[PDB]
Amino acid sequence: SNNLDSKVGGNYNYRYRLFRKSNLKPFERDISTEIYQAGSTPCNGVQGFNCYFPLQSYGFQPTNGVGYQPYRVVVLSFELLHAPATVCGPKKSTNLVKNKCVNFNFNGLTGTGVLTESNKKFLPFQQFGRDIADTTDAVRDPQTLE
Amino acid sequence: SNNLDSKVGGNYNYRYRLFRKSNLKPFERDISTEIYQAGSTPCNGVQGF
Amino acid sequence: VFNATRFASVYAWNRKRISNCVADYSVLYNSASFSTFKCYGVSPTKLND
Amino acid sequence: QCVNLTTRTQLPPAYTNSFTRGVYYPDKVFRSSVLHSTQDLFLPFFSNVTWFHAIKRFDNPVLPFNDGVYFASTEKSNIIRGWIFGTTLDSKTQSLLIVNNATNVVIKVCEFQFCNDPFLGVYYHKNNKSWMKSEFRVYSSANNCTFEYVSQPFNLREFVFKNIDGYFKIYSKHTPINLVRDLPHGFSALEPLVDLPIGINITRFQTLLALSSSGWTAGAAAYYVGYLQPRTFLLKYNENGTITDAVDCA
Ligand SMILES: *[C@@H]1O[C@H](CO)[C@@H](O[C@@H]2O[C@H](CO)[C@@H](O)[C@H](O)[C@H]2NC(C)=O)[C@H](O)[C@H]1NC(C)=O
Ligand SMILES: *[C@@H]1O[C@H](CO)[C@@H](O[C@@H]2O[C@H](CO)[C@@H](O)[C@H](O)[C@H]2NC(C)=O)[C@H](O)[C@H]1NC(C)=O
Ligand SMILES: *[C@@H]1O[C@H](CO)[C@@H](O[C@@H]2O[C@H](CO)[C@@H](O)[C@H](O)[C@H]2NC(C)=O)[C@H](O)[C@H]1NC(C)=O
Ligand SMILES: *[C@@H]1O[C@H](CO)[C@@H](O[C@@H]2O[C@H](CO)[C@@H](O)[C@H](O)[C@H]2NC(C)=O)[C@H](O)[C@H]1NC(C)=O
Ligand SMILES: *[C@@H]1O[C@H](CO)[C@@H](O[C@@H]2O[C@H](CO)[C@@H](O)[C@H](O)[C@H]2NC(C)=O)[C@H](O)[C@H]1NC(C)=O
Ligand SMILES: *[C@@H]1O[C@H](CO)[C@@H](O)[C@H](O)[C@H]1NC(C)=O
Ligand SMILES: *[C@@H]1O[C@H](CO)[C@@H](O)[C@H](O)[C@H]1NC(C)=O
Ligand SMILES: *[C@@H]1O[C@H](CO)[C@@H](O)[C@H](O)[C@H]1NC(C)=O
Repeated sequence: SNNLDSKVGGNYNYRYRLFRKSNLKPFERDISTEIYQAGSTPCNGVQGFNCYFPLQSYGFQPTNGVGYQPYRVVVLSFELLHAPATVCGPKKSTNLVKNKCVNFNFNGLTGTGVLTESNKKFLPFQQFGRDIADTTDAVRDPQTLE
Repeated sequence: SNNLDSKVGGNYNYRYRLFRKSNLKPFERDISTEIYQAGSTPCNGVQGF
Repeated sequence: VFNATRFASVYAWNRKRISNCVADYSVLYNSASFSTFKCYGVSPTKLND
Repeated sequence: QCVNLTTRTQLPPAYTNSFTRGVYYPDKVFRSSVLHSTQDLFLPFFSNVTWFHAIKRFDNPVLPFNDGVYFASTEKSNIIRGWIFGTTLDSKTQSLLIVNNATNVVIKVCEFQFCNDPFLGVYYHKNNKSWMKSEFRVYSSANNCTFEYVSQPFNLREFVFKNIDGYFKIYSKHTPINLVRDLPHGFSALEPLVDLPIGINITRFQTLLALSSSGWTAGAAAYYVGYLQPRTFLLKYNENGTITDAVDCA
């Protein structure tokens, strides 16, 4: 992202954590600006010997080398499969042929048949018809509702 | 077979197949080495991104 | 998420939550705008599945 | 904000006879002029539904939530306005908030720190001769959110709630009887309106009612709670494929 995130004098708005009392844990977030103790000495006040401010700013410049240039990160993270499923992959659809024999699928109602324009009316919440034998005999199109 | 085959720096002399268009058929052998295309692109010649 | 105005600083990193929607990446992995996309336990192909 | 209006000492529980209710379309399947039988979680016919009031009175207990709930109110001034469903009710876990606010219906799931006595409050006709909302007195905090929906903004009211397999299915019917008092027997069914895949456990629920921090009038209303049970119902569909009559087999 050198063409975005670099600034000719250095984009010091962007920052990291240069110092810490121990190496941090997976997905931890730390906002501390309290002065670090690099020796055995108790650092007190705004500066001192072995006192360091734990943050630092990047010198991101459009003239930096391919490496010292800035690079955006999005981690698409998700924990998985210990609840119901509230985000899923795309489910592409194709055009709706009629008066031909087909392997149909509607919302995951996979089946085989000839499809024809029903004169049955459904109340709005219903997706499929069954019959007297409690076998399926009809379905609503989830796109162009008929 | 470690005391027969395994060098200090390791036997790389044994290999397995990590990429393939399709799962192979029973008792089929594959001598292919043509570059697998994970990307949507074609990828002619020995190598590519 | 990607084409957002400005990004967050890594001392302070943004966490954005997502729900109730469908994740088409067809305008995402098939775009050469990213110099690095790696998944660490699924195929980027299989994600739409 | 969050306030204790703890004045009403608990009294003894009231009851009535749920003659022919809690029939709902069990699944989204069209069927017609056909008598389909099914075991599902249904309100047992003629059962002792537990009965509650606001008047003087403002009854709002943390009831059990076990094997699904039928809920209804007979109403004026839209007094019953949401329900707190959950399993600690104090942000030690998630819980589900359902609400009907004067701008919109909203449904949300977060680690809510609820009030000891959670409610919503509105000034009564005062000074400007308009009514208006002001006291949202249900929770103090919300930290870890999972689900958050808000509707596009803006009697007898019947509802069924099932938290089965981490899907919260809501069925309902708004049927405006002008009959002035009895719980009117005669037949109809609930359609499903919404399903939320929340995955949380629920063990208890409480209803929300519309009320300087203390001393007030509770607008008069009556509401009823009956838990569903596994039974087997024979369901008569008519030509249109509405559920037009039923038999509770037991
Ligand atoms: C997604 O679904 C809706 C149907 O619910 C499609 O909108 C319909 O488009 C047709 C054809 O132009 C109109 O006759 C309907 O009146 C539209 N319905 C609504 C709700 O306005 C929408 O176009 C679909 N998208 C795709 C890509 O198929
Ligand atoms: C509302 O009243 C309840 C009691 O009626 C208060 O709960 C008490 O909280 C104190 C600490 O403030 C505890 O020591 C008591 O054991 C609790 N008693 C009971 C019966 O709950 C509660 O704090 C009050 N809430 C507010 C906001 O004042
Ligand atoms: C009803 O609840 C909703 C959700 O909290 C409130 O909507 C928010 O209102 C403010 C001011 O209009 C907006 O900035 C927010 O963006 C709204 N949130 C959402 C998710 O749209 C609404 O104001 C509440 N109304 C009443 C009277 O309580
Ligand atoms: C919301 O969830 C986060 C993450 O599970 C909780 O943060 C944890 O807090 C506990 C207790 O302080 C710590 O032991 C963990 O190290 C924290 N985990 C992380 C990754 O931050 C947070 O406490 C939860 N909040 C509520 C109200 O439940
Ligand atoms: C099934 O529902 C339809 C729709 O309400 C009913 O048909 C209507 O009946 C009236 C009175 O004869 C007619 O004026 C309307 O034009 C009809 N509408 C349609 C779409 O046909 C029908 O009578 C109902 N049947 C049953 C047994 O419930
Ligand atoms: C209903 O409650 C009454 C008490 O008022 C009791 O005598 C009766 O047996 C109960 N019936 C049922 C079906 O629970
Ligand atoms: C009604 O009174 C409140 C304060 O009591 C005031 O804030 C509000 O603006 C008034 N409404 C109108 C329409 O004047
Ligand atoms: C709910 O309780 C059951 C049984 O203890 C448990 O298996 C499940 O993981 C719990 N889920 C949540 C979200 O608490």
